[PDB]
Amino acid sequence: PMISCDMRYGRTDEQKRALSAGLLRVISEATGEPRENIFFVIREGSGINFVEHGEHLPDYVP
Amino acid sequence: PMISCDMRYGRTDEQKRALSAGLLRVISEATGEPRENIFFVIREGSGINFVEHGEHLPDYVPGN
Amino acid sequence: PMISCDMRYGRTDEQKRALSAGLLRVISEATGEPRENIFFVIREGSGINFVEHGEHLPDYVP
Amino acid sequence: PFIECHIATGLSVARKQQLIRDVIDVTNKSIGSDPKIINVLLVEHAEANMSISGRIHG
Amino acid sequence: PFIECHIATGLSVARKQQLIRDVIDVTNKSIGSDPKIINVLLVEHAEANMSISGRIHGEAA
Amino acid sequence: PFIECHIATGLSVARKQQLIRDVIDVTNKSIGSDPKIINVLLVEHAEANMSISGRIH
Repeated sequence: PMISCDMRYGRTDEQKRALSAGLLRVISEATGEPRENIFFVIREGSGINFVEHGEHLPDYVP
Repeated sequence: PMISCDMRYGRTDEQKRALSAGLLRVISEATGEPRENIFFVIREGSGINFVEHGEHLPDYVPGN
Repeated sequence: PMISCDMRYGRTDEQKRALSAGLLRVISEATGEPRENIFFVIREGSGINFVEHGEHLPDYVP
Repeated sequence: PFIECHIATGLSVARKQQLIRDVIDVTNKSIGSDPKIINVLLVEHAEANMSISGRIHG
Repeated sequence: PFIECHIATGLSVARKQQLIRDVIDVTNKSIGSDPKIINVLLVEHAEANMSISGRIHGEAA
Repeated sequence: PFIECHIATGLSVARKQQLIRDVIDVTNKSIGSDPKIINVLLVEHAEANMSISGRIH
């Protein structure tokens, strides 16, 4: 499986490792694929690059 | 709906706001979904990261 | 056709130019489309943003 | 620029063609891009396979 | 965040819905994102259309 | 690297697998990635869903 996550810059390495652990677990549960099988990429951007609920986002402050 | 735009880094915030306004409007009209239901992300890169008409691009320079 | 490649920062312009030449060639061959009709984008990120064989990658060192 | 639009299934070919034209136009009028370098991909999905704002379909 | 999950065809519709629920939950738990700003797309592909770690027919290239 | 290829529907299963093989091969030769860290996804689209250089099918 391949997973991508687009989100604002600013998350810590700790938060990113927690995110990948959670996502790999849920994909493995659903598909039967082992974590070694399950590629993940985070694509980061400035706040102005994201529009949610009709509005551009501020930069993410940790 | 979800929309993404890959383009070179260097556009202004105002330009990004124009682009999002237009795209949300057109997608809303086509999908019958309110603007609030349409996620949009711009993904920025260097010029060398883009190959258009079989040639790599220079970095974008605001004017130009 | 449209091609994307997600990978870590650090590849040289020369490497990116070899990569695009090759991908455009193989996609052209398979689809019958001229190289000029094949868009390609490389999307770069930090090492922490990539999970490969179940582990987050270090920042790329050429 | 390359614009990817993920939408629910159901649009006719003609409505899809119009959407692509409208995306090209909006892009040209917002950032100045020549239509001849604007690329658009429409990707259609089942509603069951999409969640906006954490919503679970049904 | 916008999470796109590329997986092989085969899950039941109900299992697809549980997967999306699960993705929202672990994203919220790990990075704190309000479920209202979490967007998820499940994209299903023929196994033949996917290569993980260079494998085709289950064998590395 | 994770390489996603968006092409028109029409190719046979064997031809798609050969294309994935060639993508792996060119990636390995050009940037030196071990085939074991190359991931490829081929995604197929109706022609009416794709526009290159502002062209309408």
